[PDB]
Amino acid sequence: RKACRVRLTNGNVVSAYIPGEGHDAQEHSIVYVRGGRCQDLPGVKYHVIRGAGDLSGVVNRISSRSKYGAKK
Amino acid sequence: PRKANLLKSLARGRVRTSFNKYNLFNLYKKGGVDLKSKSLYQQKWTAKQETRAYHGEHLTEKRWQTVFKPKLDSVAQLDIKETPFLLQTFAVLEKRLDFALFRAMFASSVRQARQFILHGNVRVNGVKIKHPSYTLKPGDMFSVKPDKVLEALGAKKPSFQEALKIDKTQIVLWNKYVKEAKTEPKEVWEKKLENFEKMSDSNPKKLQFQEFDPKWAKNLKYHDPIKLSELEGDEPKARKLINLPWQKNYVYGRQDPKKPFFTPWKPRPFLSPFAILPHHLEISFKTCHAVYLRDPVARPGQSEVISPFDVPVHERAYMYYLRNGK
Amino acid sequence: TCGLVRIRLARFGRKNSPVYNIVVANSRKARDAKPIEVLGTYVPVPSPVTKRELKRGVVPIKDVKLDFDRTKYWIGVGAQPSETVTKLLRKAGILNDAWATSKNSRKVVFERMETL
Amino acid sequence: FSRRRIAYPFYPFKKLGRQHPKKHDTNLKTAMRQFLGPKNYKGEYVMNKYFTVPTNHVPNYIKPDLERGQSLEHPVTKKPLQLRYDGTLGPPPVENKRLQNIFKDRLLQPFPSNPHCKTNYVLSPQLKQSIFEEITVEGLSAQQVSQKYGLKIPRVEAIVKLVSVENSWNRRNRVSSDLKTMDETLYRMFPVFDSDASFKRENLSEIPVPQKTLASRFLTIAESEPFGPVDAAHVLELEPAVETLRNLSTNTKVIYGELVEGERSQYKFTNAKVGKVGYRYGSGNRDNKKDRRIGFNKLGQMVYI
Amino acid sequence: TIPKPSDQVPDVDAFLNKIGRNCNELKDTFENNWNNLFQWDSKILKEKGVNIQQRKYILKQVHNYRNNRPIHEIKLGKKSFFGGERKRKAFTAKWKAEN
Amino acid sequence: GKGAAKYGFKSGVFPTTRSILKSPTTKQTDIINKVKSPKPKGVLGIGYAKGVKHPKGSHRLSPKVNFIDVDNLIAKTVAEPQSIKSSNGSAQKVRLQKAELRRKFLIEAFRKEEARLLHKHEYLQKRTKELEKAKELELEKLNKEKSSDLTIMTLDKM
RNA sequence: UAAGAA
RNA sequence: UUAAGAGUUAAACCUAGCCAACGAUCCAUAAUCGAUAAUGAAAGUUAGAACGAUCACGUUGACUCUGAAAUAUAGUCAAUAUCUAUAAGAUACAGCAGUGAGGAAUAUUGGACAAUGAUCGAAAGAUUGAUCCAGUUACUUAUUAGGAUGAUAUAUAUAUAUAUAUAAAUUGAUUAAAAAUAAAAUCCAUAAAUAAUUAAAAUAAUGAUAUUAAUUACCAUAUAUUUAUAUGGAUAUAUAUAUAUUUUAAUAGUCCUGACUAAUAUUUGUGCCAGCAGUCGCGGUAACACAAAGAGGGCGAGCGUUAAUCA
Ligand SMILES: [Mg+2]
Ligand SMILES: [Mg+2]
Ligand SMILES: [Mg+2]
Ligand SMILES: [Mg+2]
Ligand SMILES: [Mg+2]
Ligand SMILES: [Mg+2]
Ligand SMILES: [Mg+2]
Ligand SMILES: [Mg+2]
Ligand SMILES: [Mg+2]
Ligand SMILES: [Mg+2]
Ligand SMILES: [Mg+2]
Ligand SMILES: [Mg+2]
Ligand SMILES: [Mg+2]
Ligand SMILES: [Mg+2]
Ligand SMILES: [Mg+2]
Ligand SMILES: [Mg+2]
Ligand SMILES: [Mg+2]
Ligand SMILES: [Mg+2]
Ligand SMILES: [Mg+2]
Ligand SMILES: [Mg+2]
Ligand SMILES: [Mg+2]
Ligand SMILES: [Mg+2]
Ligand SMILES: [Mg+2]
Ligand SMILES: [Mg+2]
Repeated sequence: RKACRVRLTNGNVVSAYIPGEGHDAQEHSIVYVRGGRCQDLPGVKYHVIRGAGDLSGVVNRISSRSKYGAKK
Repeated sequence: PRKANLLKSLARGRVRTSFNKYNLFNLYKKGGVDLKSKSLYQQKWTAKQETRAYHGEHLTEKRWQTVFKPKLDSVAQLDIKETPFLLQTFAVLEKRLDFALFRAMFASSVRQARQFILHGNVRVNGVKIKHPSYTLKPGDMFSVKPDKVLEALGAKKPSFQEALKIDKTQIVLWNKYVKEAKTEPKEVWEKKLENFEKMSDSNPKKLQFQEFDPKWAKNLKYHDPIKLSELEGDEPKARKLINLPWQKNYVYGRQDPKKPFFTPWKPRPFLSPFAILPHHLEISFKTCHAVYLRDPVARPGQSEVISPFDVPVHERAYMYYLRNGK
Repeated sequence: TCGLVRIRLARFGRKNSPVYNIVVANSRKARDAKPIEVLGTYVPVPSPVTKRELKRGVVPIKDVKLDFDRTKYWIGVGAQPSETVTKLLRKAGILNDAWATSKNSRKVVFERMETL
Repeated sequence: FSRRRIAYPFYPFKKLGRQHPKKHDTNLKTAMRQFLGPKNYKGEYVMNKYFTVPTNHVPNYIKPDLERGQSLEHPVTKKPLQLRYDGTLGPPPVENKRLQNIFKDRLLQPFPSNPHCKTNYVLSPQLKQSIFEEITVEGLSAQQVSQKYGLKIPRVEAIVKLVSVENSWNRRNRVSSDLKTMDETLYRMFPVFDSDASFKRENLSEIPVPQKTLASRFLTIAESEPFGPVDAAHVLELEPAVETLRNLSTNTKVIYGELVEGERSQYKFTNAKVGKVGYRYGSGNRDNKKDRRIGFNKLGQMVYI
Repeated sequence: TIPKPSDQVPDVDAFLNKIGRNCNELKDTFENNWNNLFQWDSKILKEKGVNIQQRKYILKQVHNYRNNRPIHEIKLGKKSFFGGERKRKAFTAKWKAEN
Repeated sequence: GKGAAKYGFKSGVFPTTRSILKSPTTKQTDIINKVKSPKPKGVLGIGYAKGVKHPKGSHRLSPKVNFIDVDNLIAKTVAEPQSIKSSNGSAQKVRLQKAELRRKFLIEAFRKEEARLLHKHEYLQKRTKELEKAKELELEKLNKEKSSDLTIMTLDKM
């Protein structure tokens, strides 16, 4: 499972799941974090938003594009 | 409003507020709404699906949920059969102008009624109303432009090309009949009288007939064959070139090709299955006027909300819309 | 206008659709603040008249609701009407021509008529 | 349990067998074609029972259950037809017994699944003229016209107004030939209201059911007390139900303003009372809310109340 | 009605010169006609190219002339020499120091 | 907005209606007699008892109610010119017309308020004495022996 | 005018 | 002392009281409320953005003058931070625009005082970033965003069940497997445009909005009570006058289809991987759950999702 530790602007450091088939997250990347846990990963209680910040939308996404930051 | 999409799908089989032929078949083959073997949610969903397909389909779900009323209105007779209270589930839509026009039979559909309203062809007790959501109160007289009503209720006006091809076929059949009559008038008279015997008096021709001579076949005249290629594009020519006993000096369906309907006016096909006289309107067809008497009510054994679905379906739909589908 | 107590119009309604309360207000409070009293309503848009009814000769109607007895009380104790309210009250018969001005100062086609 | 259910006909029809690779057909389409019958060169379905309007004041409503979905008839002799194995239309091998003895109530039932929807009765022009003459000339009150002809009073008043409009239109030669043909073909489609019949005349003792009564309330009283409609009306704090029928069968000071030449409008001042007149302060704003109040101007323009 | 040209205001040019507010540049849009000055309404002036303030001022002064009231130039109020009240203390402080 | 149900479902508020006459008048004998009545004592007492002394700097009795004499109120609030007239000038005429209109309206308001208060008292007395009869008629009409009462079991002796 | 479900 | 009570503030004398486990004192947190909004069957709960009511503050603190009322957005002194004019100076945008920062996130350095108010003036009038309009923004709510008809194309031959043949016939499939009356074509509209007028917001006059709304499809008038036929100005034509009298459409996303939970017409790729997931859970070669095609079910100028409130 692809995850990342993220320090938020309010100072809290959280573990966020990275959804989608492939991601381009790397140290010092700017991300946007919403609620929603990864059920099978204990301690990871947040999701990263695909298509926002430095995290690109899923490549060659056809279905549910809005959930994965993909353009038509 | 919703964009009309697949309103007449045979596979879906939803019944619409429309005199459409496909709508007629959907109504015919329906039977009843099957509620057996279904959970309560599935029953309510099926009921909502069918009944909203009929009652006010062009309204969005959220707008319909806003205009839905839990109140159901009925009359008690002071002077026995059970009052179907829950057929009033969609009574509130019946005071809308677009539904009043359809129930008055001034439009072929609620959709056509909306368009007739939006194009300025409708009036409510004098004043032109261009808003289908307009709601009538008891006693309000509304009216439609008679040409719009005649077009909604009449048959489609054919184009020149189609009418010309039809008239070519008319000529061919007339000539074939004339040849058959001329060659062997004995058998033709025999068949004519036998058919007159077979048919019912309901036909006007039987009453007129109630009201051999070799000279008869001498009156029948062939009709010259027409080729449309040379006759194409000239309506004044084809008008004078067609002369038949039934249609005289005009191409088929276009006696006066400046009116918006089949010009020798005949009712639209498949009109009788949907010809229903409402209990909450008085309709004058000569003037294309109507009066909205009252909001529809339920009385013992009857509901004035015209619908093709039984009381259980409306019960389930009412349960759906009471709780917003919870 | 002058004085602490003033009869004026307070704006209500939507943009491009003004309606007004005729109100007795403190001179300092905001135009749309809750006043001392709401004396009536005023719709500045005339009631539409049909073209045939214009041929008949009706005049469009501007609707004013008003508590006459209380308005006379407020005029009595010294409240000062505004210019628009002064026009409204002069044509209602509450105030006479002494409240007219030089700019506002003619043949009468109709006469102020009171009905029940 | 629920799945998608393609709305196949509930009655037997011949389904597609082997199909030519390029037919590209559906069973629903074949069912519709069999229901409709052959289409003319004129785009007509003469063989379908419902294609043509009736003419004898007996509506031709659908009966897919009585007739087993067999909608075809000979247009001239009106005798039933069926589709034989060879693709021709001929007489049924056996005659239906459900299509001759049809309950008279069923003939006025537009929809086979809703017994409670029935068509209304058209009034003959003679009866409408009679009612118009009675109300307008002889000055008979609408109550006694309603009783005489067995018609609800709002219907009587609507008839009066509609006949007045018809009289104007006839005086102006505005009723064209097409309108008269349409009116008379529509009039011959519906049953004719009969004043004399007891079951065809409208019930004249209907009152709205108000919310107050709808709740069931019960009173325990001595075993022999009389308790009539008036006592019941007293208990529920309502007028008795007979005064409701009786009442259903049946000042402010204003000042118009001085108009002078050149003034485009007049002022009328309606007397009111402080504490009841005005636009209230801090009233609920619904313009951004789902129940925002929409009204219509005296010119029929949609406005925001 | 169209009033009478007076000896104080013979020509439309005289009228414009008397009312002032730099409407002297607006002498061309009129054809120097008394009728044009006294019949053109707000919409006509707007079409001709008169700005909002100019046409409103002209209509006011035309009305005054119609009802026999003087048409002498009312000047638009100006700020004080020491700025407006909100900026007066700062301006006077800097002005007295610099002089 | 369910609170609006408490006020006839009217959303928003009006300013409270001011009273034209801010104290009871002299032509209102009910209030005058009520205030000038003996004051009760005991559990519902109003004031200091016979032997109890009130605080040193306080007043034993509530302040004296000052009833309005509407004739005097008019006389002092709006008096007419004691000089016969001056009748010159233009603005002087305008001011004279305005003053007489204001004065007329103010007397009319004061006296109509007086009349309305006294009329209200008369109407309320009539309403009380009409209800006190309707109620007694109803109670007695529920005393006419009904024949059906013979079917209600009774044990009057016990 | 008070519905439950996994 | 105050207009005025009171350990309110100052002074003196006394008495020994006062509050507190039904929660004192202390600490933290927070502007408060409604005939306002949300929600619910309701009691209630939530919000306190908008509309209105009340309070407090105008960079921070104390004091003073005037005043009926001020610790005033005033003045004095001090603190903080900037500008210059370098002074017992000025400024402090929580007024309107606007900028930077912080943030997931909240707009024009707009027009007019025409209307309603407010200030000054005897008036004429002047001023008004109040206010009224417009701009930006699906943030919210409406209304519109096209109806009727429509399964073929060629041939040949006062009646009417027209009948023969030759072509073709997209995706899926071989019949209850459909996509689909959906397309296309046909008929008839209206919007927009184009021209003519053109009210109302305001009158004594003044209109920012404003390329106004609305109406008429050449223009009037003359009678009927919107539909009419007439009289007269247009109108090119052909040859004053028979004639007609602008043009004219159609533009939807987004989620989902194992159960909860509406979605049966099936297929392909992957193979406890890649991934999905609100809960149960799915994925190990036969995946209705992953990624997709076909078909299907919702809601719809929105749909989903996260954060929250109520139930
Ligand atoms: Mg998904
Ligand atoms: Mg003054
Ligand atoms: Mg299901
Ligand atoms: Mg000056
Ligand atoms: Mg003391
Ligand atoms: Mg002390
Ligand atoms: Mg505590
Ligand atoms: Mg705080
Ligand atoms: Mg709170
Ligand atoms: Mg607020
Ligand atoms: Mg705010
Ligand atoms: Mg302060
Ligand atoms: Mg600041
Ligand atoms: Mg401070
Ligand atoms: Mg600012
Ligand atoms: Mg930032
Ligand atoms: Mg102004
Ligand atoms: Mg400005
Ligand atoms: Mg294929
Ligand atoms: Mg597979
Ligand atoms: Mg799933
Ligand atoms: Mg999937
Ligand atoms: Mg698909
Ligand atoms: Mg919307």
